[PDB]
Amino acid sequence: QVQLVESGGGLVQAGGSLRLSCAASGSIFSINAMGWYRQAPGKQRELVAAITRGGRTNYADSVKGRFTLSRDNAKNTVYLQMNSLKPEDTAVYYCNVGRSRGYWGQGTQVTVSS
Amino acid sequence: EKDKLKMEVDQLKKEVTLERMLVSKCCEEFRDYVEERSGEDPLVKGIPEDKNPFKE
Amino acid sequence: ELDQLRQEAEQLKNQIRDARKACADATLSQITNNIDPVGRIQMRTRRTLRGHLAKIYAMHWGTDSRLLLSASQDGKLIIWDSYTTNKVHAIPLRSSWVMTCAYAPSGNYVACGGLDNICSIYNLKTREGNVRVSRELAGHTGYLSCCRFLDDNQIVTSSGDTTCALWDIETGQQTTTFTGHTGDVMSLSLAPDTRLFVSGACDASAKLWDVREGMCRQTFTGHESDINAICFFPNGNAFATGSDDATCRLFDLRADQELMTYSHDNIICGITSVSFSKSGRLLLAGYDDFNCNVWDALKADRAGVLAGHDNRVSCLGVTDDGMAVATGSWDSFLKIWN
Repeated sequence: QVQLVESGGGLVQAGGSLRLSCAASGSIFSINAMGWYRQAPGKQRELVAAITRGGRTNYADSVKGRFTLSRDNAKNTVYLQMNSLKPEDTAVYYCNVGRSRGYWGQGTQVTVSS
Repeated sequence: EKDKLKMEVDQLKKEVTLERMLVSKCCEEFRDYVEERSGEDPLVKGIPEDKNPFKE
Repeated sequence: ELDQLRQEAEQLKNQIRDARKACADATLSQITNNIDPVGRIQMRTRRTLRGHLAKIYAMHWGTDSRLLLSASQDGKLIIWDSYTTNKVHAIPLRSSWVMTCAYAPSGNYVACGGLDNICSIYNLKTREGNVRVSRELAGHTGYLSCCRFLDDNQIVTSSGDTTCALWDIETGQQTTTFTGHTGDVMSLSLAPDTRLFVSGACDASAKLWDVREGMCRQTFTGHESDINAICFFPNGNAFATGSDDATCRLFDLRADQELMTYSHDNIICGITSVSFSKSGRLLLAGYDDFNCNVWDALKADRAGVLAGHDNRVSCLGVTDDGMAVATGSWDSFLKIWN
């Protein structure tokens, strides 16, 4: 009886932009922190951008300044705006609440070509 | 934040005084606990089909 | 002054490390060198509990070793009779974003919660046939990661707000708060005698807490990533951890340190759950890769595997009589093995 729905991935040219969304079936983002993770072909899953319940963001060093994580509680959605993309950002991006004990989306593939 | 560093050192200060047993003696007692009981552990030994509460 | 404190903390860390180093006189593998390997452990599926419609996140055995309950994102909290497979109850949840559940020792209540940040207590034998929420335990500002009853009136909880708490169920109040963890607390386990409990967290550390005093006695380090699961050893002087770093570890309280690590270099995915067998000879661990590994707790080798879920094993549990291991999975089934 729950849905964590990601959207917005695909293929983009290096330096271009993608707007990943993550839409919850309930108001979970309004009383918990969430995290965006990514997993490239045959590496480990890593954190990319996280947001506390009160709105403090925090990013991995490889994306700092290019990736901005925002939130619209009134429609149970968070957004990861990814600008000036590079080849090494190519991966499957996952929406998460509750960490490894928690809720994950299916993954959105992001492909960055040069 | 200074609030917290003080509680962190207060906890570290308590942990520095802990009387620690030798790892060998801990490992010995651990072993002997397991050795006393593992012959009787149903998941080590196996359960006879008559005594298995999860029969067919 | 932030400088004089970080400088003191640093010196205290080094001094704890040297004191621990000067105690580590021998490894567990030396101590158990006379001991022979256990057999190949080859447990079989005795039951497949069918009923949940989506991922199972948690489960817990009742103290009678027959009744268990399970919590899924499907919105249901099912109490099963493992002997028959008959559902004793199928409780609909207000919030389906469930992350834990607990069976009270008495058999009279279960508890449950998750991204609602609330630990809900459910009364199992009421006046008239219904199963209703007798108490909601609100106060945490982040998700409920785990919960364990001490008795019918007391329950300990862990949370993504970085704290654990002891609650009085009658009053609904937090009697005690346990602070110290610098990251989300993902799991906890009560000592056999319930005077202590251990918690594991995203700070990569585990802490031992005195329930009655409300304070951390001991912090245990070594893990390189989140501690997702934790379980007391049955004599009460040790516990095991499962982590995203792909290791389980065995920590002794009196040594204040790690005795043993359980990992293969070709397993690099996360651990979800850990449980000792009755005697402690076996340490069972669930993984992201769909399997449970059965480890020889004394010899640090893998003794066997439980392979029979089509998605990850999210939770497991050994009965108090030691006769069975329950697994729960993201494929929506629980399995009973022995």
